[PDB]
Amino acid sequence: GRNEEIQAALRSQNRAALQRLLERGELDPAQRVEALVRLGHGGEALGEALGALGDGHSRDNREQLRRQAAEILERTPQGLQLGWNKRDFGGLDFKGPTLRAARHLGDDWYADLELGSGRYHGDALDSSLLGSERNARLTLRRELADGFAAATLDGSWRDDEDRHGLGVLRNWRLSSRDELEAGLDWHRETDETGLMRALGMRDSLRLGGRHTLSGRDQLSWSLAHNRFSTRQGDDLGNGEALSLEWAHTLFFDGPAWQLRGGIDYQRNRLENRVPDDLLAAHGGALALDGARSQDLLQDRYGQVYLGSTWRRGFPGALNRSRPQYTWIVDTLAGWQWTEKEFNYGIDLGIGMELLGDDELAFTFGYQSAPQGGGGDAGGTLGVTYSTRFGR
Amino acid sequence: CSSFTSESATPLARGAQWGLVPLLNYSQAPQAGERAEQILLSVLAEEGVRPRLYPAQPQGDLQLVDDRERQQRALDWARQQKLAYVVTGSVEEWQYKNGLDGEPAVGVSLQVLEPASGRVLWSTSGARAGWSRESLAGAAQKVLRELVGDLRLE
Amino acid sequence: CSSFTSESATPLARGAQWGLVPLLNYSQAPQAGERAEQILLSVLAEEGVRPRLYPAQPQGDLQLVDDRERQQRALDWARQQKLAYVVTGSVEEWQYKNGLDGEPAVGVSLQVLEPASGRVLWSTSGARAGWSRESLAGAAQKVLRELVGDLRLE
Amino acid sequence: CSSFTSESATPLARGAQWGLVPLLNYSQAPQAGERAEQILLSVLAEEGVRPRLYPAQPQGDLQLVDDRERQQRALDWARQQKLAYVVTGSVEEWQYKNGLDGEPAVGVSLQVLEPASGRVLWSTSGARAGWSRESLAGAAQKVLRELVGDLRLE
Amino acid sequence: CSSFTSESATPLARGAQWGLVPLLNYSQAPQAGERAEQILLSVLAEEGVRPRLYPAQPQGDLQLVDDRERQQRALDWARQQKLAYVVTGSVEEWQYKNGLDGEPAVGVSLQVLEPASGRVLWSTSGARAGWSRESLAGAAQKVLRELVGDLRLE
Amino acid sequence: CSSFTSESATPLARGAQWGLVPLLNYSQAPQAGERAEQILLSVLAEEGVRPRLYPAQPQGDLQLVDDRERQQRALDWARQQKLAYVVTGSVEEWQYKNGLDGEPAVGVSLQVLEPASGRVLWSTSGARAGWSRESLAGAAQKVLRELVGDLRLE
Amino acid sequence: CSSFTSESATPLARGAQWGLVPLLNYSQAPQAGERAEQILLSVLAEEGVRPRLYPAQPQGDLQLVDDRERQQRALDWARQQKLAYVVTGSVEEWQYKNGLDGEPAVGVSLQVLEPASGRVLWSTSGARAGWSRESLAGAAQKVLRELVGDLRLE
Amino acid sequence: CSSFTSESATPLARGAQWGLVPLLNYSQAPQAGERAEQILLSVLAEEGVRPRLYPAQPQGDLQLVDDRERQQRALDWARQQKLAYVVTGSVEEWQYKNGLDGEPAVGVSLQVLEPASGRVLWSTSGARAGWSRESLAGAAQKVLRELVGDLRLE
Amino acid sequence: CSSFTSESATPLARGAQWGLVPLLNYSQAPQAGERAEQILLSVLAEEGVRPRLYPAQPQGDLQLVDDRERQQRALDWARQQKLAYVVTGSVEEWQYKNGLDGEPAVGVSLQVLEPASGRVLWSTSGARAGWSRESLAGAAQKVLRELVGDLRLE
Amino acid sequence: CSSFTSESATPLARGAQWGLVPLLNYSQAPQAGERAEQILLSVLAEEGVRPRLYPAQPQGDLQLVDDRERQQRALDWARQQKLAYVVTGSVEEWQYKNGLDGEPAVGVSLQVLEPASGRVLWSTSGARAGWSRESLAGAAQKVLRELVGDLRLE
Repeated sequence: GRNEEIQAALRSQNRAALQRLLERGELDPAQRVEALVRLGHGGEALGEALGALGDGHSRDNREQLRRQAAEILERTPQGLQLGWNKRDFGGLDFKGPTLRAARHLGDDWYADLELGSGRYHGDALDSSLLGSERNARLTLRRELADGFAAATLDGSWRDDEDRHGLGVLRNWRLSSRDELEAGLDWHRETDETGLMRALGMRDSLRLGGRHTLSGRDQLSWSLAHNRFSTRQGDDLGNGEALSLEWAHTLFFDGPAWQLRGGIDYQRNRLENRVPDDLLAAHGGALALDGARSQDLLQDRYGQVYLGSTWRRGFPGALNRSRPQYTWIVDTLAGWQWTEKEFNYGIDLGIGMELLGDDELAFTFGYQSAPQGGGGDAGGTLGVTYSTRFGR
Repeated sequence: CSSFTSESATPLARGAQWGLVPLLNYSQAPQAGERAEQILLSVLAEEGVRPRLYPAQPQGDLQLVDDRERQQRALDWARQQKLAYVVTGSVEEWQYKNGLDGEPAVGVSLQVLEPASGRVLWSTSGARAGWSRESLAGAAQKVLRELVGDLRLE
Repeated sequence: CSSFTSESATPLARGAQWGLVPLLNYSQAPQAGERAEQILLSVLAEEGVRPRLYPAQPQGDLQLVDDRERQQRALDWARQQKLAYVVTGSVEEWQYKNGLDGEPAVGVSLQVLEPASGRVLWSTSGARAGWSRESLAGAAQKVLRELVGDLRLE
Repeated sequence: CSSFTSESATPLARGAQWGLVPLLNYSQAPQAGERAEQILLSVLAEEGVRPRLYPAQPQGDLQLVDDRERQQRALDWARQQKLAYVVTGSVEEWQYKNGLDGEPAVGVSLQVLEPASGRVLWSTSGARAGWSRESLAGAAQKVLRELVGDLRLE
Repeated sequence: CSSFTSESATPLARGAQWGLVPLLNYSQAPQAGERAEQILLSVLAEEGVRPRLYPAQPQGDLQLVDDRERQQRALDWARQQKLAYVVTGSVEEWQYKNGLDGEPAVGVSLQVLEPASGRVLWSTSGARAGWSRESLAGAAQKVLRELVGDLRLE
Repeated sequence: CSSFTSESATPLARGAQWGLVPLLNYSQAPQAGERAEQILLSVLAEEGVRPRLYPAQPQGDLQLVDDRERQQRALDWARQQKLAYVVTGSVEEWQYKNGLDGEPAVGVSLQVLEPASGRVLWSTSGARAGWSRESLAGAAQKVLRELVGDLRLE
Repeated sequence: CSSFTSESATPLARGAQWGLVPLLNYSQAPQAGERAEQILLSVLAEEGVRPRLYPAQPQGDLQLVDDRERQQRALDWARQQKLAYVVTGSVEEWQYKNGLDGEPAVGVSLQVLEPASGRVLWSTSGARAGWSRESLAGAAQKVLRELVGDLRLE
Repeated sequence: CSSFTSESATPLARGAQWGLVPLLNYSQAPQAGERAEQILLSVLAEEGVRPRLYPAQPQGDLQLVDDRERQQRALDWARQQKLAYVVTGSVEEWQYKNGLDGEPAVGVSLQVLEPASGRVLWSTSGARAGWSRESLAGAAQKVLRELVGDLRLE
Repeated sequence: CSSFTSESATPLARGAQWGLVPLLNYSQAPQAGERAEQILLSVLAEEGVRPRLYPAQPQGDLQLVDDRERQQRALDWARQQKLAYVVTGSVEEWQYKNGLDGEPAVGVSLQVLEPASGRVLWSTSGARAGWSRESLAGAAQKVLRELVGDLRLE
Repeated sequence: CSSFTSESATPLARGAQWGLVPLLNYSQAPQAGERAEQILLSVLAEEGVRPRLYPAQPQGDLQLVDDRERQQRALDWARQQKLAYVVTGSVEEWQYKNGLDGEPAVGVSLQVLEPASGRVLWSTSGARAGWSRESLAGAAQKVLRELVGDLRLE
């Protein structure tokens, strides 16, 4: 037959056969979109999918087109988002508005702009010197035949000291079941501790991979070597970080139910003493008394956790991928053997479509033992309104 | 999201001899007129109206598919039996949309005619884009309830 | 999400000779009328009602013979056998939706007639769009239970 | 995104004998003219206008039948009947826009003609696309209401 | 995710001459009635019931022989053998979901008939949409176990 | 994830003349009954049962030959000899499931018949949805081992 | 991820006249039986068993020449030659898992028949779903090594 | 991922007059036997063996001619030439596995026969896969080198 | 991203008897020449040039009349009319490049000839790949405005 | 990312009566030989060589063109014209590699023949997979410049 050969070409990843079938215009719209995804053109895939989802075509073509468009929008959303976020790191938080925009600037280039202002309200910080933090991050992602390459330009202008960082990432796909990722970081934002987030940068060389051990099981690992310095360019200590996670899916949707279990370990060689300029006494912004080097960066950190997630799409995402509303219930139980403390956390969220092709999302997060919190509980609070670019 | 036309007509008598003529399926969903008629018989019964259904006839030819022909062939029937009122109408939309939400979209128009003269005494149109978690039959039932609900009966 | 019509008629009599006439299939799912018939036989039995089923009179080409005509033959049979009531109706929706949730969607109308005259003594329509984890037969059973559950019997 | 023309003509008289002639479907959606005619009859009734409907005579092969010719036959009918005004029009767009939005897009032109001369006494057109949560029938109803509402009947 | 109807009939006698005729396949899955019968024979054996199976009726053209025609030709055999009871049923759903999880969905009705008169003594319906890692046969086994387990045999 | 029925019958004698007759393939996987029998023969060999296999017979078009016909001839052959017991069964499911996981799903019924009378002495049904990295043949082997394991022999 | 049955039979003698007859291919993979035969030849030679091979003969028609027909002819040949044992078997699975980068899944049964009587002396089944980077031939070789490895030779 | 069988037979003599006959292609890849024969000829010469090739014949009707009978004709040629050893074998797998890595999978069985009697003097099977950045011909060459390398030559 | 040639010929008098003959469509978009001609007529009139349009040729065979031959016949007409100048051109590109941006790509060549001698007094080519949110008609308008603007009109 | 063979022959004479017979097209790109011929003619002129082109011959069936025989015929033409040298060659690869960022891959072999006897005086091969943002014609031009550049001429 002919349709049988088309299906065989689609299944076997015969790039030449897909190219021929696509040029000669003998594929259905869903088959065309599938071939476009297989051949590496994601933007043209999205365009052809969104331009064919109408009454003119037949049943199950509309279904496959809708599903493919939704999954592509999940991977590479197009739209604008306004929101306000509160992240408590434990005794220290960072509030402020955010603005995220993303779109395909051409068929093979994806742009992601994320602007955000904010302020630090923390007991251990002199927030007067740490004025309003204006953050702007541009990420140009180039799609490749066997993965993608991305370059990020993020900057954080502040009265204390401006930070200008650059990051390059290259993701490889060895097979449908294996992916590898290598990336270089230079003067980038941190999240290890609230103090490090507010007063620190990171130069890091990172390796990682994601492996599909079965249809419902995925294994993810990451190896990193990080160098930490203050925003003024004074060393805080280097180290290596290891992460490993196993995710088991019980239901893929309706709602999606996933169980995860993983282990995170970090070992760092801290400097003998924190730089004096950072201390509040010497015209610095570290209001913590004593200011032991562990507070900025822990020499040893470890945790093994089990988690369960129930979700309908992703509330707070740039594009809503489910009909008319989304929600997430994510729970994590952790055992920090380095701190002899059990970490419990829940992440809640809900989204709703207001005017059409949009989403007003509210997200809440709680975490009893944030890393570097020192016994103080962390959490997250956010509200976002997202609108989608597309027909 | 729904839209309904509100009529400025005189209220119609509750206690009366009502008929029920088949509806016109101007939507491209097959058999949607019959589903609308069944849900309309149920919805009218909720308001104390029990119309007399038109007796069906054999269909052995392809020319007996025009809904207008059947509707006239039933209007004359209503004339013979001397009914006071005759409920009919048309189905404008009967489908799930093809967007991300895929909500049910129903559009139905309802008419009440005088069988002898054939004059239109009532005419209302209702449309609804329901919830993505709502069924098509449920959306049609809601639209028909609001159309029959606003019907002025005394 | 579900919706049901609330009939405003008089209670019927449980202790009577109930018939069961085939249900019309206005949905596009094949043999959905038969599935509704079986689940309705099970659901009525749960409420102390045991209808007498309808004899074969085996039909010819199924796709050519009209559903309404088989139903009319069934009402004729019920008229000869001196049945008190006949439960019948139609199926409006019987399918899993094609959206991103794929939930079951069922819409059915239930009608109780007097076999001789044919007057509609009861008419309720129910619709449901269930959970993604729910089966089509389960949703149909739920809708039929609610319709029969609201049936007023004495 | 909606746009409506504003005519500069003198107003028409509500207290006159109106007619209703079929709308010309220049959109590629089949049977959109009849759907627009039903929603227009409902919308006119909201304004207090009760047009006399053309008589629907049978035609030949339904595949090849021109809309202008049927409209002309109905104009001669209205001219025979001494109708002061005749409401008619056309559909330029009747569809959901392609994409995940499921966006209805309706474009309708409304014309009022003096049957004797055939002269156009009124002519306005409207369009509406940018509302993804509503249905096609709802959008058509809103457009027709805006057109009829701007008719400024006196 | 399952639902079952509860019968309101008198308990039956375990120590009786049970039969077993074909189950009607109103689902779209081929040979679903035979699979359901095999799993039902296994399930009844769990409950201490060993029914006499209908004989293999020789047939040349299976298409001409309807499923419930076969059921009738088996009920006559049950009548000749003077069996006290006979287990009958139908398959309404036998399929995996058309989604990412492909959960099994099964719906089966079970009826116990009196072979001589043909009266229905028991009628229960059960439906299940199981877990993602579940077989169709396992879901059918669970449904049939729940149906047979509610017979309240003596 | 598996499911097995527990026969409530007396154990059968290991030290007897066993036979094996072909399984009935009600699954839509071609030649699944032969694979099931081939694995079942090895599984029975673990427990010390060595049934005599039915002889091969010539045929024409295997598609036109009913499975139950061959099973009946095999039962006739078993009755011709002094076989105390005959192992039989049927395959309900033999496939890799549909969905992103694609795990093996096997469902098999195991029955023991008395060749002289044809009476069923044992009847158990097993089903399994195995690990995604498990093979279909391995899952069938596990199911048949559990079914034969539950066939306690004294 | 593999599974193998463990026979309880008495050891066979390595110092005997062995034979090999073709393997039944109940898998739907073409020519899988011949591949299994070659790999079984290699695996048997590894253990010191050198079976004389059946004489091939081209098939006049593929449909007429069945698998079991050819196997019976080979058994007749082995009977003519007065061999002590005939090692044989069947292929139940020879395929990669559906999708991209699916692992190989091999299911093979191994039998040793007495050529004179034709009774089974040995019967083991093995199944394996291998690594994603593993070949079908390698998985079949591992399965056949384990099956032949467990074969008790003395 | 690779796997090889190790023969227990005695070593063969390099100095004798070796032959080479075409390989049996039980893989579905066209002309894989010829490619394997060419690469095997190259690999044997690396060790020091210089087999004489089997002379080809006119095509005529090779469709009727199967691999086994053609190999038997080659063996007749070999015995006519008085060759001590004949290298032969079969191809079980010759393909790129489905996936995004273009991974080659090769399965080759290598046999050495004695033309005087036809008995197998050596028989090994090798398989290779999982090397994504490797050519199919390279994998075949590596497997054949390993098999020819293990062939103990004095 | 646009590109235009700079013609070095002498200025041409604006106050003369201009003519317009059809453009040659070498782009694969049907009727691109007619659209370009309409837009060029609008653009020329904006600059004060009002060419006499060629007559509508009654072409019995549209396929027979090559655009070059139509242009030649129009040149013959222009010679018959004693026109001072004749404007023509060609369309090299008229399409949306699509992908995701859908930007319009328009390429046209403008020629002014002396009809008596047939010489080319003016020759210029322009190309534009406009913005993503641009229409094809707008891009063609911009290109033709640039080309006609570059004419050195007295 | 290219590779070129370096001839070991003696340089030829730039000043001589050269020819250019057509190139063989062993790639699957239609008319790649002609494109290579034009680019080679341009590249030779850059080096000072100005070959005499062969005369076009009448052509019948274009699908039956045998490049070898036509090249040979051009070689006789060169012989009758008394040309010292003839430049020829072949096109092995002329295509864009599949997928995203498909770079142009061009492979050309250049040969300088002696028409007096047909002896090959020069033979080199070049291949280039160019930059992703490179054209096929540009890659061919670069390959031919390298090939003709290394052609030592004195």
